[PDB]
Amino acid sequence: SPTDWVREQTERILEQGTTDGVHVLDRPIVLFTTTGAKSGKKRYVPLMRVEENGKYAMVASKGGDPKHPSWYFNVKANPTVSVQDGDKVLPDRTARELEGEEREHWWKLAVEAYPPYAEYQTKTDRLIPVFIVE
Amino acid sequence: LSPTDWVREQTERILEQGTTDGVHVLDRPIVLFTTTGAKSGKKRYVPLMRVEENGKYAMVASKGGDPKHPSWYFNVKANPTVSVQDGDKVLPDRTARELEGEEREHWWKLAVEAYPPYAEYQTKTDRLIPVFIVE
Repeated sequence: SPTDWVREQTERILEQGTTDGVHVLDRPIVLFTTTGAKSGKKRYVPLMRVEENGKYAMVASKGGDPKHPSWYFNVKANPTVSVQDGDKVLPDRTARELEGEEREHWWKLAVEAYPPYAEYQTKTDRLIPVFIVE
Repeated sequence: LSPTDWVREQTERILEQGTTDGVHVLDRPIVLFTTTGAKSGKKRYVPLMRVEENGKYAMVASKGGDPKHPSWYFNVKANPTVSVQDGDKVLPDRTARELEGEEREHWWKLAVEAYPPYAEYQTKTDRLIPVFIVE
């Protein structure tokens, strides 16, 4: 049926906005994939896009709540993380928690991409962890 | 039981607790919208900026300043049934509705409030960026 003709093109288009077949990503958001340290099962983590020179940053805030995000500890145990950015995939990259100068450099990039990150920081004594991937 | 594996297990346990479907970890400023393939019925997952008011949300169908529609635009019109995941809350099988005139401008204000660069996006194209309400 021509009813299905158009249904079938509608989905066809929805598919072309995926690199895996499930996740449709647009700026200003990217998708990080993290792998359960014990079972190996993939969890998916959408975060603000913070990018430089092909590397990305994972800001480990929880929307101003001072608790760590639920992925923080896992990504530390299992640093292997994949990135989706629109129609591009960087598979099996490595997360690395930043410190000192380098952390600050990427924290300025993060505040440039999502200013209210600095308002998150104002709500806790603890420095908000930032991961570089690669 | 080995301490190593006790560590590897617990952290995963914390991860899994941060989810509501087991796979998606969501924190502000982002929420997740789930859309159903019109023909096949397959689920697709769309992370978008969190724009909320009184339990209702908005999907801003921009593409990062690229004037082409985002690939979920037409499918969300073809199949309006949508679920939203916000942190530890799930609102299943709600209805996406494209906004017009008065109502659209209200939610476009809220969207620019949450993510000001949305306005920069609208500056890059002559077509009005559609905006959906999920209710």
